[PDB]
Amino acid sequence: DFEEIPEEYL
Amino acid sequence: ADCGLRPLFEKKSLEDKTERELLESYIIVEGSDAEIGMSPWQVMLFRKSPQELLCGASLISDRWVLTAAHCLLYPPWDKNFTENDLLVRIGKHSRTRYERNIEKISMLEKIYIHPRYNWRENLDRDIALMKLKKPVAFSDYIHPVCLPDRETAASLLQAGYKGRVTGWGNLKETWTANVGKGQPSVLQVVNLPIVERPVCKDSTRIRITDNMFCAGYKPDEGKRGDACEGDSGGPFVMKSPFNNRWYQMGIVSWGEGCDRDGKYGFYTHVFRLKKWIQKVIDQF
Ligand SMILES: N=C(N)NCCCC[C@H](NC(=O)[C@@H](Cc1ccc(O)cc1)NC(=O)[C@@H]1CCN1C(=O)[C@@H](CC1CCCCC1)NC(=O)[C@H]1CC[C@@H](CNC(=N)N)CC1)C(N)=O
Repeated sequence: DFEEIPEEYL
Repeated sequence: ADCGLRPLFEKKSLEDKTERELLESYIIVEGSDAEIGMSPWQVMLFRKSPQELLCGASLISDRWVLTAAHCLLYPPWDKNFTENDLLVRIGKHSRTRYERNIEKISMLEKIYIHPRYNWRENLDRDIALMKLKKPVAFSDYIHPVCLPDRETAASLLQAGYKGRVTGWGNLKETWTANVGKGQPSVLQVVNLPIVERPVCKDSTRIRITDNMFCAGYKPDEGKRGDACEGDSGGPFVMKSPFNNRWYQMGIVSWGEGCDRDGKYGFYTHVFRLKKWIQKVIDQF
């Protein structure tokens, strides 16, 4: 359901 | 110092669609779609993996985020999140989309939970602060809400006076998703009336403390609305008619069912815990 955020913050 | 004044509203002297409802009273289930920039202090506590929404929260400065303690620590549900487990998403409107160029994602530096938070019995002192690793940049969608002082709390925390609750929580108490109405596409808002302490107490068997207040409509009032799963940690605000600034009087804490007749939502009394907030911020 949740769109993929940029890996930069993961 | 510039808190409680939204870029897209107070700053340009525009009013949002329901703020007049609150002023008229001065002497999320069944809510509605929030306007853009209507709640610049709204924060989403986000779990790294599996990526999901943990709670609501609020921005009180460029480095501090306020929320409910039970959002981070709740032994009954085996909940005990640590700094790196989370992320704070600010400047959002859509629940699931990554709002490029508008939202800002922050990593947590340190969690501070109230030392006397009662998770064992009644969620007493359900409050927690989060310090961000780096300051967040204010914008049209990102701005801090103000924290109440003794006088402000005294004049606004009265039965009948309405407040505003926002969040991306469920639309209905009864388990539902994107198929039969359950999760909202965008931020939800609802204005609710503060309720008389005796009434709050008579609505439950749980022991109610002075660190909490309850809000919501009575069955006789016809109007509905309440927070729900996914909304905790979120802000309960009020617009001061004295200086036209938004103040966070409460924190979405707990209830017994969502939008139930004869029942009400309970919120953490922010002002009663301000000394603790100050100390933490001043000490760190
Ligand atoms: N994770 C789980 N295992 N279960 C999730 C249960 C969620 C219940 C739901 N809660 C929530 O959505 C959120 C946010 C909120 C705050 C105020 C408000 O007016 C509305 C929502 N907050 C919370 O999760 C906090 C931590 C425990 N919370 C509760 O609501 C408690 C209330 C008390 C718990 C003892 C210590 C003092 C506080 N109840 C619950 O989990 C129960 C929910 C359903 C039952 C009736 N349904 C049933 N099948 N038996 C009544 C109570 C709500 N409003 O009751």
